[PDB]
Amino acid sequence: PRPRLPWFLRTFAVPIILAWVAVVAILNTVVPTLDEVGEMRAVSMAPNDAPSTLAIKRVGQVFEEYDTSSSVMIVLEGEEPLGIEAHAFYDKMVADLRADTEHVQHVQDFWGDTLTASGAQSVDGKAAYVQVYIAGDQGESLANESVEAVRKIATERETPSGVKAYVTGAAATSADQRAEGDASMKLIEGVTFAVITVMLLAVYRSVITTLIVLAMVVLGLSGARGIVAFLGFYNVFGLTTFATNMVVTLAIAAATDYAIFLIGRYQEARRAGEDRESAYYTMFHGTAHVVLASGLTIAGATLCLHFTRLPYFQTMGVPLAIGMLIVVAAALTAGPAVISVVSRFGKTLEPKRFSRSPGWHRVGTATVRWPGAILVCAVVAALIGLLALPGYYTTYDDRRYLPDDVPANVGYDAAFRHFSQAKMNPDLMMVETDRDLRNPADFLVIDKIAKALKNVHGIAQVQTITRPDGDPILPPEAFETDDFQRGMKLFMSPDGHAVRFTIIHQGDPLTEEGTARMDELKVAAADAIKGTPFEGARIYLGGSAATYNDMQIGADYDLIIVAASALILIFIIMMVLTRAVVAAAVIVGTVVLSLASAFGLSVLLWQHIVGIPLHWMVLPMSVIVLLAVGADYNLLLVSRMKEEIHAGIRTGIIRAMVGTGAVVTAAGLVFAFTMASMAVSSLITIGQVGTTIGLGLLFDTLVVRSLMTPSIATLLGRWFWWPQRVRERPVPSKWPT
Amino acid sequence: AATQEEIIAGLAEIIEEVTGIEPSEVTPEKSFVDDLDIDSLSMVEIAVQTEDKYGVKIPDEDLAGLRTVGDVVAYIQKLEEEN
Ligand SMILES: CC(C)(COP(=O)(O)O)[C@@H](O)C(=O)NCCC(=O)NCCS
Repeated sequence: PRPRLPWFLRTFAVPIILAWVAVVAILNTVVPTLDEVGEMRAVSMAPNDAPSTLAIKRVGQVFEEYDTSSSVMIVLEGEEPLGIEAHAFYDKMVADLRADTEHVQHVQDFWGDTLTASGAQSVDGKAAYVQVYIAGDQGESLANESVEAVRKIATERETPSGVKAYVTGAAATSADQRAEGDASMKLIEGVTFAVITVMLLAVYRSVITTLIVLAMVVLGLSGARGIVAFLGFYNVFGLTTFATNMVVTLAIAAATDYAIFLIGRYQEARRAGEDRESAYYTMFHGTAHVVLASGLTIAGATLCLHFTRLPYFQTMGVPLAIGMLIVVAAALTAGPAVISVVSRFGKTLEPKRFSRSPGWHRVGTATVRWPGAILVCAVVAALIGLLALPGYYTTYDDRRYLPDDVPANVGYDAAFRHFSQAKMNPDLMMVETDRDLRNPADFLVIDKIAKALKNVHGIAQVQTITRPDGDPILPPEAFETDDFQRGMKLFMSPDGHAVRFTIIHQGDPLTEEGTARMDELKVAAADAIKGTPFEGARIYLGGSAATYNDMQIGADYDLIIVAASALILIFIIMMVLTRAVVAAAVIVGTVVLSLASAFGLSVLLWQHIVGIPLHWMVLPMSVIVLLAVGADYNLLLVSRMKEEIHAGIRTGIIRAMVGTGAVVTAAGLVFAFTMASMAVSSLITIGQVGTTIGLGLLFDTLVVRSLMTPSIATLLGRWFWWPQRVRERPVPSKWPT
Repeated sequence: AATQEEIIAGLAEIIEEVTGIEPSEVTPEKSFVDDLDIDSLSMVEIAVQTEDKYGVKIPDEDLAGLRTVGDVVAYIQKLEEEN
């Protein structure tokens, strides 16, 4: 009595395959490609409720000059000191920038105004910068469009001899990051397919079965990318470059892994002397639930990212889960159908090398005879990666994570060749009141606030109405001197209800010291306004330093919450399948332990060998996939253990090793190397996350599954399957005749 | 109380799974490391399966002492008669 589901798949293999390919083609043709959809559906880098963006937006609103929260800086560099022709060029550029109303919202002209010209010019006089407030929050499609428009306006124009204009800033860096990721996705896909083709030829030694698994991989990846593009195009969710890169790589990896699992079980059944129909049914009965649970675990683990706060991690959640579900559905339905329809034709899927697994016999014997020593060695090898924690540091500047020739990087280099980091990252603070603050009393109150901000350590200059160029400037005639009017216009609200300060740190503001100094300035301003008519006022502070402070605050929450959610959900799924609490706990805890080795290898390769420290994003993006895939491999091994345990513990384990040793090792290798294949991307952080996941899965395939979990199972014995009741060894059988 | 022939049949089945050597090649005279080219590790797998399926426990220390099939049967014969 064949089960109804594999029978249905086998009997209607051709209609199922045709329906799958038709649906995939419709998905991939109706909507634009994943590159275009990801470009249109780019999301803002920072949360909409972040204090920094809210402060910048409030400053723009009260001053009625812009509505955005992100700005870029146009740096003018010349071989000789800038003069009259450079000033005319700058004035024309500023006028043209202000002309583009839809993209450019406000241009803060400080160099042109003689009152604050000295602050916008380098001490060598060969450089000058202007802050331009582009439309759209950083990271959005509108922000990228505005960055492109500003770059075109500043660059594509006549220039004085020796004078060049560069556009830099966080928004430009994000735009170039997404551009580089989308450009490198094609190379990533090509290299990944070449690598998996070579390794499938190595592990199968047959071109036909390699083509079959490549067809399954193509179907799964096309379905995943098509459904993600279809849902993104209709604004179901946002997208990032990280989301698309992870979607395509994970789709390829999981499709290859499920194809490897199914074909390996089918070929083992054939090797055990079974006809094609019986072998197919055995393969389904032994692998369908395993691959279903693998897909469910990966999808749910990625979906756990949907409950974080940072937009870049939160956005990645749903698309990854949906792609994971679609690829596991394709592998579960089109997989067996393809396998049957191709095994019906000659020696198509028959095993090529009719060779046993001697080494897996040896390692199974070793792990069931001396579990303690092997377990101790494996635990030590997993924990040896923890000694790299003390030397682990993460940086937040994206300068080194992009190619040295992108326009953002060259603008960054030009700006830092003449200006300090504090100048290029000013911190903006304003005080909002309900009164007209154009009186001498309010004026020296503002002066006192500026002095209080200045007295805080680590602060270099404070620009305001009283100190237009960072230094103090009361004559009643001076209030209408045509210079105080301009200073008030540039530093005070049009209705005079708010006053703006431009705090410039002393040193590097983009660091934890800058984050502490932010609260220091907030406290200093609060103290300054105390006991004054400005007491009933609201204080807003923003800037690049504040934005990175918010990001730093978020990062720990994201890491902890995604790790905990993925852990709990994976453990729940393992309990549901294996029906054993201890086995599920072992499966989860083994990869939890291996995470240390994964992290150690990653920071050994990047921080020390390559020299580029790990980005702050790589670990949260990598832990989820590491846990999911490692738990999947352990689950496959444990399910085979449960299948073979009727012969008794300590021999069912050996049979599980010799049964799912080569296939699972090949799957782990292909997954690890296809994730490492993203190291070819121009965006360094994509390569970092890919290589981190690759090293972690390499360690999981080589150690935590071949040595850790079987030794744990042997040590626990009957208790490994608790609360299920199993015997340590079967009833002693009489010696056969 | 199992006879010598019955133990041979049980061992040969374990031999087939562990190594792949045909049951016919297994006779009490053939040596594990000279004739049957069975390494020490493969002997451990043999002991594990026999201890599980038949209950005869052979520790690691005594495993090196056994050299051919005959003394393995004698070891198993010794264990069952003591009972
Ligand atoms: C392993 C052995 C049976 C002798 O080694 P061998 O079987 O390779 O000839 C004996 O030294 C032993 O029992 N050692 C205890 C565990 C050990 O030494 N190594 C386990 C990892 S291979």
